[PDB]
Formats: sequence, structure tokens, C-alpha cells
Amino acid sequence: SGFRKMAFPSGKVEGCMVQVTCGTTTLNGLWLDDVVYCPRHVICTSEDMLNPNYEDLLIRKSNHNFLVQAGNVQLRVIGHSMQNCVLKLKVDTANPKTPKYKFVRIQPGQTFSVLACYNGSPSGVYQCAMRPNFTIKGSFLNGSCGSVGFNIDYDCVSFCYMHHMELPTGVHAGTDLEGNFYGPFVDRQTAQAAGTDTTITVNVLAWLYAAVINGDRWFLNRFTTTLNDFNLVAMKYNYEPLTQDHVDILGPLSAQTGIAVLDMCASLKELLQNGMNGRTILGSALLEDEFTPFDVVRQCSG
Amino acid sequence: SGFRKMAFPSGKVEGCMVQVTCGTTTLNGLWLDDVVYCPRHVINYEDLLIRKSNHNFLVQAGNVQLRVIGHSMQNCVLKLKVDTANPKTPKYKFVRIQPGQTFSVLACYNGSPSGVYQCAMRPNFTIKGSFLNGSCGSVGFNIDYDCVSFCYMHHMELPTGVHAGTDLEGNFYGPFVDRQTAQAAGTDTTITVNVLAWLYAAVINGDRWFLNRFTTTLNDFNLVAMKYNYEPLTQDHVDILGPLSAQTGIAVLDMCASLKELLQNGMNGRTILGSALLEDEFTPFDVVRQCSGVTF
Ligand SMILES: O=C(Cc1cc(Cl)cc(N2CCN(C(=O)c3ccco3)CC2)c1)Nc1cncc2ccccc12
Ligand SMILES: O=C(Cc1cc(Cl)cc(N2CCN(C(=O)c3ccco3)CC2)c1)Nc1cncc2ccccc12
Ligand SMILES: [Cl-]
Repeated sequence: SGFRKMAFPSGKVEGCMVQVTCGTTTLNGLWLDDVVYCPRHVICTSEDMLNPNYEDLLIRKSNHNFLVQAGNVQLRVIGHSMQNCVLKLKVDTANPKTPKYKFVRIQPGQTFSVLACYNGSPSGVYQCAMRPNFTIKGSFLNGSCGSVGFNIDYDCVSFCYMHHMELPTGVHAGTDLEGNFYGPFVDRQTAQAAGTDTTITVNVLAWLYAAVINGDRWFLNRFTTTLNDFNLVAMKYNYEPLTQDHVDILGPLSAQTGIAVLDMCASLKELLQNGMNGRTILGSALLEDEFTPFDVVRQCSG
Repeated sequence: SGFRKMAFPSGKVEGCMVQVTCGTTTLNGLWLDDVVYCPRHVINYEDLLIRKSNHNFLVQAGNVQLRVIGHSMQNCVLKLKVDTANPKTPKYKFVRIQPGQTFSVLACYNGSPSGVYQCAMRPNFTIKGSFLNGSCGSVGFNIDYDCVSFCYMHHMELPTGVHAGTDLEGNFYGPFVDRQTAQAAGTDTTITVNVLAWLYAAVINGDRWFLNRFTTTLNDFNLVAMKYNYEPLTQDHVDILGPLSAQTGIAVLDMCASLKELLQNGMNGRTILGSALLEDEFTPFDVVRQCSGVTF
């Protein structure tokens, strides 16, 4: 019993964190096999904030300009290349602690663990979700760039995010491990605004199923809804549209609890209308949207 | 910016988790040096233990079976001596924590780490954990520099879905016993010093709507705290929050006046750090560590 915002154990990623220094800038790098991955903005000077030409800045660098530190050992950079917004520093030593891993690009609503790092050293681990506006609500200070987001399945680490920047609203933007930004963001200090964020409806429904599995039913009602009427209502509270894919995805939790998806949708519509009336659901007075259907099944069933 | 429920990096503890099987029961063990610690309920415990041989305890560390060469009990923990010291043993201490203190839990099943989450020792000595059958022996810890302070070992789940366990010396937190008998968690209260720390975290992150011009006395605040099932705030708590008070410019009794108003009037549709409830599972130290980026 119980339901917590649970992160993956971070050890497999901790053994990959290194410090990358280029000039006056120091940030984190991810050392997998003989490559260190990090944000390409590590090559920017104070004059390359707004409109850096990374190809031009990179061509001027030598391998010995990149100082890479793995624990108390300086690694030797023997090559460098850029892939989209990530810099790949070839090193002369393969990381002996390289886990089984994959690079995966995630979709909005997906969750992942973040291992926040400073100076190549892990500081903490927390659970995140890719918001519908492609930002993440992380906890990051200056120096956290290059910290990564990941999931673990079996003994395989799926790296899905690399931290690049904080937007004016305190939310965070980054890329996958192929250097492609999530969202319409660029690794320039030109003014960029996150689009209006919305609630991840499918995740709220998953969390209501988690509540039912854990013994709570107070929010259930005798009603159902059509998918279209639900979306018309949900949109008025800035909830993401619920698609037939989301309904299908909720099938297993529906079968386990005996509450049809559209019946849970009617419960959600009522909660949006009434609020909680001093009650909580799984220790929260707000509807939680950073647990996916897959997270609920994993945490509640194994 | 941002403020998350953040756990310590778990790698140092992951390299200590092993599976312990005794008869039909399988649970987790903590392998430090040449000893595996686990709940004694894996087995009148003295009478049940005397009947066991070393080979009855099957200990698996990854894909390797360890050899048990001795067994002894310390309070509610069983100590299985093994023939091999754990090469991954970190620098560690066993520490007993107090209610209100937080720690990270590395939830494990079959000796394999499944997740990590941060929680607090409730004033009623339970933890609002997230555990399924097979999670016994999972541990709670804090990290200071490179030293792991192990403070909790999971033993059981109470009827309300909350959890009970011991320190690593086998002493239960709370008035619980390791017997398959209905036991109830006492009425819980809110960890006041932690709520104040989290309000300071909100101020540091730009959430100031709940601030007010008022201050209060420690005694008047505690009278209001008692009324709302909040733990008493001591002068030690006030002193502990001193750094956050100096950083934000909000004296602890000034934050207490903000807290009193929140308790008597509610949030009025507003939130603080993304919560519509007052969060009490961040200590003043947690706030300073997170809002300053300390590493391990
Ligand atoms: O965010 C950067 C550095 C950084 C990298 C890159 Cl690739 C881009 C940019 N920009 C992003 C977009 N932009 C704006 O939209 C803006 C701010 C004010 C008005 O407009 C300007 C800066 C900033 N670092 C840091 C990463 N994470 C947490 C930090 C918490 C404190 C301080 C820094 C942190
Ligand atoms: O709680 C035990 C096993 C266990 C160990 C020991 Cl030392 C004692 C006891 N009991 C004494 C405490 N008690 C109650 O007060 C209670 C619950 C329901 C009715 O009464 C439960 C029986 C149970 N395991 C598990 C650990 N964590 C999560 C689990 C989630 C599902 C199932 C089991 C889990
Ligand atoms: Cl995805």
C-alpha cells in the first residue's frame, strides 16, 4: 500500500556522470562507453549567448580545450563532434561502469527520473514528467546543465533527457540524447517563452485508478460520459484532450478496478466541477498528473 | 529554480542489496562488510533461530550465492555472517533518527532495487511509504559527504497502509512489534518545523502570497499548533531555521504568523510550490541542501 512519487534507483546513471569544462564554463557530461555527451552550449563564451554559431565555435576548439573529469581522474579527449545540440567528446577510456542503455525520445506526459548533478557529482534524484508544453518542472540551479533524465527497464537505462536551460518562468528545457530539443526551444539566450501548460489528463485518470487500487473510492459517481463530452468539459479546465489511445491505455487499470474508463472520466469531470471539499486523494489536495498508466501498474502491482 | 521531493542518489546503497530466502519467505538484506542484515521475521525468535542452520539461509547477491557462516539476532534484525566482504561496502554508519527527520528509501524486491523515494519519520513513528509484499528489508538512509547513514529497515505494513520498521540495530521506531497481529498507528500530527522550512523554500522560489506583516510569540503559536494537530515548535526548531530566516528576511515567528493564518483561513484556491496542502516532509536541512546544490 501507499503511493509515492518514486524515482528509479540512480546508481547506474551516477557511474556515468562526469564534469566537462571548456574555458570558464563547467557543466555535467554523461560518459557511456568511450563518449562523453554534454550540452553543446559548453563551448559558448559571454559573447555567444544570443546567436552562437556552434559549427564556427566548435571548429576553433582542440581536444585539449575540453577538460573532462571523472571522479578524481582527468580523461583524455581524443575527438569531438556535434550532433544537433549535443556535443560528443570521444575519450581514450571506455567507462567501466557503462550500464546496458538506450537513447529514447519521449512524448509529453511521459515520466522519468532526473539525477540532478553539479560539477559532475550527483546531488539528488527526483521524478519528473515531460509537460504538454515540452518543458519539465525540475529543480535545477546554475551548473546543473548536462544532468540527465532516464527510466530503467530490467537492467537497461533509457536516457530520455539532457538538461540545457531554465526559461523565465522557472521551468526547464532540454533535449533527448541525440541533441534534439523537446519543444520549440533553441540553445540561445534569446527570449523564449513556454507555451501555456495544460494538465496531462491520461495521467490524472491513471492516478485516480491508483487511488481506487489503494482503497479510496469517495470520488466515484454513478455516471458515465461520452469521450467527446468529457473532452469538451476537460478542455475548459485546461486539461489535455483524452484520445482513444489514452482510453485503450487505461484498459488494464479499468479491468483491474472494475471501473470503465468513461466512468472514471465522469468522476474526473465531477472533481473538476466540485473540487475535493476538504478531502484528499492519495495524500494530495490537487489532481496529480505526473504518474503515467505504466507508473501506476508498476508501483501498485510490480 | 524549482523544488522537488528529492531523494539522495541511491548507488551506494544499491551495491549493498541482496536477497535473503529462508524456507518459503524471500525478502531483502543489506550486505555491509561480511554481514547481511535483514528483518528477523524471515525466520519466539530465539527458539525459531536455534533450529536453523547456516545453509537454511540462501543469500543471493546479484547472480552469486553467498555462503552464510554464522547467524545472530540483534533486537528485531537478523545478522547473517557471510564468507565474503561486500567489495562495494560504502563508508557507513548506523544512525537512529527522530520523528520529523527525512530519509531516502530504496524500495527493493528479490534483492533488486526498484525505486527510490524521499519520506519522513512521522511523529507517530510510521512512514507513509510505498511498499508491496516482498519489500521487507528495504532500507532508508541519508548521505553526508561520502558516508551513508542507514536509519531504517522495513518490516511491515499497518492496516491504514502506512509502514513500520526499525533502525539497523533492530529497534522499532514506534510502539510496534514484529508479530502477525493487528496493530494500529497512533493519531498522526504535522511536523511544524518542516512546514516552516517548506514555506521558506517557497519564498526562496518566489512564492510570497502567504507572507504577512505580523509576528507572534512562540507560546501563542504553540497554542494554535496544538489546536490544528501540529507538533509543538521548540526554541531548537527556531534556532535551526535561523539560516533560512536570515536568507529570506522573514523571522521564524513572522513565518509562524503566516502559518497560523494559513491554518485558520486555508489557501483560498491558491497553491504553494504546486501543493494545495502544507507539506511537512522537507526538513530545514533538506531546504538548504536543495536550494544550494550540495553533491555526493
Ligand atoms: O539556463 C541556463 C543557461 C542557459 C542556457 C541556454 Cl542554451 C539558454 C539560456 N537561455 C534560456 C532562454 N532565456 C530566456 O528566455 C530568458 C530569461 C530571461 C528572459 O528571457 C535566456 C537564457 C540559458 N542555465 C541554468 C539551467 N538550469 C537552471 C538554472 C538556474 C539558474 C541559473 C541558470 C540555470
Ligand atoms: O507487513 C508485512 C508482513 C508482516 C510482518 C510483520 Cl513483522 C508483521 C505483520 N503484521 C503485523 C502488522 N499488521 C497489521 O497491523 C495489519 C495489517 C492488516 C491488518 O493488520 C500486519 C500483520 C506483517 N509485509 C509487507 C510489508 N510492506 C508492505 C506490504 C504490502 C502488502 C502485503 C505485505 C506487506
Ligand atoms: Cl514516451
